[PDB]
Amino acid sequence: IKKAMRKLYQVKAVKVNTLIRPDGLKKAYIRLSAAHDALDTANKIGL
Amino acid sequence: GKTVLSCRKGNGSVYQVHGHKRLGPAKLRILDYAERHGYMRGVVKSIEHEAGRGAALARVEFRHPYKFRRVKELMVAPEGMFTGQSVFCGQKAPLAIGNVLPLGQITEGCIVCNVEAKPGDRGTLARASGDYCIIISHNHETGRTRLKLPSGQKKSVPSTSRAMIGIISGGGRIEKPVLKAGNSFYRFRGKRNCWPKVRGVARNPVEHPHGGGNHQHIGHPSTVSRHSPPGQKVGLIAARRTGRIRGGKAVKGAW
Amino acid sequence: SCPRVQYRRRMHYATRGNRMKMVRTPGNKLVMQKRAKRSQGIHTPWVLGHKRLGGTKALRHIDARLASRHEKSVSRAYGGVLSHDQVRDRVVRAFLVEEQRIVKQALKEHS
Amino acid sequence: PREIKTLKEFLAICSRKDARCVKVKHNPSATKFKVRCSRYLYTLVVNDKKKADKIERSIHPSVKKIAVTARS
Amino acid sequence: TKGTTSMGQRHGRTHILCRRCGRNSYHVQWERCAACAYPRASRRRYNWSVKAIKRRRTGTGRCRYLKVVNRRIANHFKTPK
Amino acid sequence: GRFKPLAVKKKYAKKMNQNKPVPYWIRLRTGNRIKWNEKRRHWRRTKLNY
RNA sequence: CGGGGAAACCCAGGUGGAGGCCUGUAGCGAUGCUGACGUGCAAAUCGCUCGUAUGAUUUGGGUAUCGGAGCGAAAGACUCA
RNA sequence: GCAAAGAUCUAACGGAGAUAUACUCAACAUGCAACGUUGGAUACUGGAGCGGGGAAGGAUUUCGUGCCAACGGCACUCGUACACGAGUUGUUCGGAAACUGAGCACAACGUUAUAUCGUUUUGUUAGGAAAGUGAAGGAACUGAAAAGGGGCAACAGAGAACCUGGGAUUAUAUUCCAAAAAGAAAUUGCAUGUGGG
RNA sequence: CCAACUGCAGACCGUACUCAUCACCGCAUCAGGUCCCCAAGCAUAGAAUGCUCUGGUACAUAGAGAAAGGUACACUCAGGGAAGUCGGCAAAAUAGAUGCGUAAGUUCGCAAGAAGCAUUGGCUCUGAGGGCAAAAAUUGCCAACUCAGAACUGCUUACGGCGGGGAAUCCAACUGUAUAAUUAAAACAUAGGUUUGU
RNA sequence: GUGGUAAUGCGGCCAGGUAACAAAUCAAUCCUCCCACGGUGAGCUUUCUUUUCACCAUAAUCCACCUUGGGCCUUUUUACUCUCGCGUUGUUCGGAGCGGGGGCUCAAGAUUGAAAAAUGCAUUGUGAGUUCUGCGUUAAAGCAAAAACCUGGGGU
RNA sequence: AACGUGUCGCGAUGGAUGACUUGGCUUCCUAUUUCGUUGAAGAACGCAGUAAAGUGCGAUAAGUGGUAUCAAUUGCAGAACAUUCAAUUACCGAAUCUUUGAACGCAAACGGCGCAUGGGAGAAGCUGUGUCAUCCCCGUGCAUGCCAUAUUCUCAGUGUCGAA
Ligand SMILES: [K+]
Ligand SMILES: [K+]
Ligand SMILES: [K+]
Ligand SMILES: [Mg+2]
Ligand SMILES: [Mg+2]
Ligand SMILES: [Mg+2]
Ligand SMILES: [Mg+2]
Ligand SMILES: [Mg+2]
Ligand SMILES: [Mg+2]
Ligand SMILES: [Mg+2]
Ligand SMILES: [Mg+2]
Ligand SMILES: [Mg+2]
Ligand SMILES: [Mg+2]
Ligand SMILES: [Mg+2]
Ligand SMILES: [Mg+2]
Ligand SMILES: [Mg+2]
Ligand SMILES: [Mg+2]
Ligand SMILES: [Mg+2]
Ligand SMILES: [Mg+2]
Ligand SMILES: [Mg+2]
Ligand SMILES: [Mg+2]
Ligand SMILES: [Mg+2]
Ligand SMILES: [Mg+2]
Ligand SMILES: [Mg+2]
Ligand SMILES: [Mg+2]
Ligand SMILES: [Mg+2]
Ligand SMILES: [Mg+2]
Ligand SMILES: [Mg+2]
Ligand SMILES: [Mg+2]
Ligand SMILES: [Mg+2]
Ligand SMILES: [Mg+2]
Ligand SMILES: [Mg+2]
Ligand SMILES: [Mg+2]
Ligand SMILES: [Mg+2]
Ligand SMILES: [Mg+2]
Ligand SMILES: [Mg+2]
Ligand SMILES: [Mg+2]
Ligand SMILES: [Mg+2]
Ligand SMILES: [Mg+2]
Ligand SMILES: [Mg+2]
Ligand SMILES: [Mg+2]
Ligand SMILES: [Mg+2]
Ligand SMILES: [Mg+2]
Ligand SMILES: [Mg+2]
Ligand SMILES: [Mg+2]
Ligand code: NA
Ligand code: NA
Ligand code: NA
Ligand code: NA
Ligand code: NA
Ligand code: NA
Ligand code: NA
Repeated sequence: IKKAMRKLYQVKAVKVNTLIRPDGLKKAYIRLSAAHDALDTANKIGL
Repeated sequence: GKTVLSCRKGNGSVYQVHGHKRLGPAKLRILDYAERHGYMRGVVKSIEHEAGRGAALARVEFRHPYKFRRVKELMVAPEGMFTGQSVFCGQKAPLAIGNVLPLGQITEGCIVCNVEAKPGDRGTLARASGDYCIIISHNHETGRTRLKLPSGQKKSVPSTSRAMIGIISGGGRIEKPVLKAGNSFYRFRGKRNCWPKVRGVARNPVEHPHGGGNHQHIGHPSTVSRHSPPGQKVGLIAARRTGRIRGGKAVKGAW
Repeated sequence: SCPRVQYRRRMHYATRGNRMKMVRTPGNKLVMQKRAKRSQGIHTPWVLGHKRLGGTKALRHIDARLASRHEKSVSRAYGGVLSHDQVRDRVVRAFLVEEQRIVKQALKEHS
Repeated sequence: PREIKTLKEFLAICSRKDARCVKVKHNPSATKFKVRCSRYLYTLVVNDKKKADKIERSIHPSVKKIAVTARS
Repeated sequence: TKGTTSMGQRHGRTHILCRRCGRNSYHVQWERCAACAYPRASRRRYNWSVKAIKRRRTGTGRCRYLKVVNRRIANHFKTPK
Repeated sequence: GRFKPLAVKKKYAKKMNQNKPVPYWIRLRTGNRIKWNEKRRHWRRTKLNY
């Protein structure tokens, strides 16, 4: 997941927390490094 | 009818040995070359109790004959075996308590235990606490030794069979009254599931030949044939005689 | 308003390996903390008496691995395995028994 | 946490590249110089106000001094 | 007392889900399935219950490969020129 | 309780995902015969026992 | 440890905490009311009363032995009402 | 008949759930009975708890908003109901990677018309040749000695490097917190320097 | 060479909630059943029992309300005191602690709490039972409760909780076990004794 | 490699050790309760009440190093000469080395400081409980094992 | 008188009857008609703009390719080669085909763990670039038995011979 974050959004994932939801999907909490802003990345993502 | 209890035990099932805390089989050394031509010198390292056995056990340390290594033997300890004692086993070992010698090298009238019925048996005769054999005579032609077993029978074995000098430790155990059902419970805890005992006449006729009646009674003679099938062979099995033994107690067993 | 505590690690049985101590935190809370198991410490051989050895610590697994070597032995021969008295016994025995053997061999040769 | 008891050892610690920052605590009686290295927080405690004042200056610029206070 | 109270006494489970057939017939202690006899290589099949056989036989699933090869047989394994 | 094998958790997840009512536009369709899910499950009525 | 005693031994007072020992919780049972209820709270429960409560004790989990069979301190008891 | 487990009262607010009217009639004698919340009062549980956490079992019942057709054997504005939308974050906690136990039984062999049978830990499979690589020596190719094949079985035994603070949630937290990491540690695996005697 | 740093990297699954007078089993939100941890104050021997701070709760269909007749983890009753009844069934009774005292029988352990007699409140005091320090057989300071004994003064005998006792006969030695759901016994077991096979 | 008379201090293979084990007694660590004193807030206040209630906290991980108990060394060892001595609540112990003096060591705790006030909420002494730990009787009952890890004996 | 009876008209409750049948049952026939280690049957989990079940399909997932056919599908939405590039249908040669299962690297209430071999990604250092330890991801092979075989592979036997 860290590698794919780098490859898809050109951003550094400093920490990935994961869980499998009770509906069966895996959710990832991804903290970016302080060199990157989560809001700007979310905007480029369209979030 | 249903399966008699004495026939149910043959299945194994819940009636097997309670061996979990047992230290292992107690044996003499392997009858190897060093014991056939010379002697091996050992040191008693510990005297230990094991669940289900009256006699004490000895851990005896020998050197390996062919490798740089130590070999630990587990033996039934004769009375008097102490920690730090040297134990000599073999053809040329001296005559002393705890030493293991071939029966042909042991003087007549000597008291021995842990006796090999066959050479290399590692001990099968006179092992219960307090028990021993007496060497009656040697036949240097046939190479056989005649001995008196604890049961009172006299048996001959090859003079190459090994024996330990002395009597098995722990003697006198059956002299103390048990006094309590709980003490019997703890005694059989380390052996097997065979207690308490329910009399056959207290059972119902479905599960035992002695069962049933409007009084508790065996309605037929309790002496049964040697040829009785399992399930019928209960009671006094192929008894030569019954009743209170008067005068000399005859040696039991076969002729 | 006296407090009552809860198991905080997922094991909720009071075994010798799950002993707990009551701890008051700087936030003024009473919590449970796991008490480490202790090792009985380095001993002489059980067949020789099973006595604690002087100069050796009672270190359990990880602390034994990461501790310095002299924490677990002494500079005398057999240090960490045998006491001083057992060492003296073995030294005197080795010397005396070899002396007896050479004396008897000299006797056999002279005969 | 590790305590450093000599100014020379304190300066050796502060000279490390591992020294991320220097936090300075003014206690009513003493002053505490805490250096945040990679593994350990190293503390020198000084009882002179003037010695502490001289230390709060002349520290390298590459690492930063932090005046620790109560925060919101 | 047998009955209601002893219904309260029943803890655990004799069976869990079987990896092979999915029927909740896998005996936990014996480690074998009461419905399909897993892990024995062949399945359970008894003629005294034709109904169970008709429940489990070929055609009660989706026959995902069987349909394709049946079509290929019906078309005589036709191939492009 | 806390413990479950992931496979059991996935089966329970699929059962949760299935415990939904019928969309109404399904009832508006031309040959429609469905109006209620009829396989709805309440945790108190019937057990899955995974 | 104190007193007697020729000796063997005897008479006290303290210590110590043994026991399938007693009273009594929890626990494990179930004697009587032939009580309640008896289309019940319940296809065996409720109340009071009662047995035992360091042991042949009680209990979780795991594991082993079954239908012409298993298991049974034996009641033809128990083997998912 | 809906009677064990003592119990509710009062005001205000909310609510369609009211102070609901033909003539006469001031209000009683013509809209009763019941609700949820907050405050106050009264009581009970009484730490072997209608307390706070776990296993088994259950599997969304958790949380927020909304809604009262059916269900909650009376009632409801309320709900473990129903609808919509959410929620479970770990180098260190539990498991597994990775222990042995009572035991199990793949292989092997034997038996059986039939393997869907038996043996298989009393150091230990099998008439039984079940070891495949430390080294070297001129980068992966070759090979000594080492007796008894491969697994499984403990979420309370063995084992296991983290713990306080938070103004940090609607619901998770020894799991989240961001350079003053609130912060303080411990511990693996590789690499880089300093120094060594 | 490798022992202190330092640099980077620390994968997988579980994690909501519940664990029960409504979340499990008993067709059900059923007075039945279901393992573990933490466990406060006063009375008191106390995890008995009663009440209480913290936490929790007012959820169990309710209102009105002296018929008979019921059920009760509710009482009382003149005189008599088992005459009732198959049978003292049920109920009543005894009661804590302390001192004194205690028969037959006996495997010498017991029987035994045998049986019985007496006393315990409240106040105000007195005595005894210690630790630390600098004929120390004394000099200071100090803490925890108990036991005993007086004077005075009360009783309407007054919370809870808490054995009735004795003389004999039958049976089984004893503690245990046992017909889940009509039988707990004298039945089974038991230690002890004897026999049999080897 | 190295120091101390010593107890012991410091920088392939083989054999032991930890893991590793029933009970009671008596002391007990944290922790809980109580009491004393002193702060902070609240409550009662017709009348009393120097009062009643609440709170006064310090995690892991490190550094340094004032008792209890166990094992041991060295030294005095006419120590036990006809009532030997030491010690437990308790069943003991001693020329196979008691007791005294001086040391070595282990286990529990103390004390100092770093963490740490920058956090938390609106304080420093005693008495009772409490099994972490220390102290290394029933038995014809004597109360698991292995991985992993530790140390030595030999050899490089 | 009030309950209560009778009869008739009209209502309710309740779903019989009749007509309707894309179903069942039974009989007959035609064939280049009979699955799977090239991994079946069966289990499991997913896939639509909207999608619980069912159907269909498999990360190419209510479907890709092809040949015909010719203007839809349709609850809404969305799309808009027509001389055939259609979310049309029909058929079929090309493809795809998750976790399993005889299931076969070892296990399994574990989306677990290996050996060999090919790859991928890759921080810090090195000249943005390449390179890359540990860690991580993917492909392939690896059960047991049996048969054949080795351009003639490597061995064992106090089995039988035999060197020169
Ligand atoms: K059910
Ligand atoms: K009344
Ligand atoms: K009354
Ligand atoms: Mg996680
Ligand atoms: Mg056996
Ligand atoms: Mg009978
Ligand atoms: Mg018969
Ligand atoms: Mg008879
Ligand atoms: Mg009789
Ligand atoms: Mg008779
Ligand atoms: Mg489940
Ligand atoms: Mg008793
Ligand atoms: Mg009755
Ligand atoms: Mg009968
Ligand atoms: Mg009525
Ligand atoms: Mg109350
Ligand atoms: Mg509770
Ligand atoms: Mg209702
Ligand atoms: Mg719902
Ligand atoms: Mg085994
Ligand atoms: Mg395992
Ligand atoms: Mg863990
Ligand atoms: Mg939770
Ligand atoms: Mg609970
Ligand atoms: Mg109490
Ligand atoms: Mg109580
Ligand atoms: Mg209720
Ligand atoms: Mg009710
Ligand atoms: Mg009267
Ligand atoms: Mg009267
Ligand atoms: Mg009469
Ligand atoms: Mg009469
Ligand atoms: Mg009575
Ligand atoms: Mg008498
Ligand atoms: Mg009497
Ligand atoms: Mg009396
Ligand atoms: Mg009896
Ligand atoms: Mg009897
Ligand atoms: Mg008798
Ligand atoms: Mg008893
Ligand atoms: Mg009895
Ligand atoms: Mg009965
Ligand atoms: Mg009997
Ligand atoms: Mg669907
Ligand atoms: Mg297989
Ligand atoms: Na007969
Ligand atoms: Na078959
Ligand atoms: Na649970
Ligand atoms: Na009493
Ligand atoms: Na009523
Ligand atoms: Na949802
Ligand atoms: Na209930």
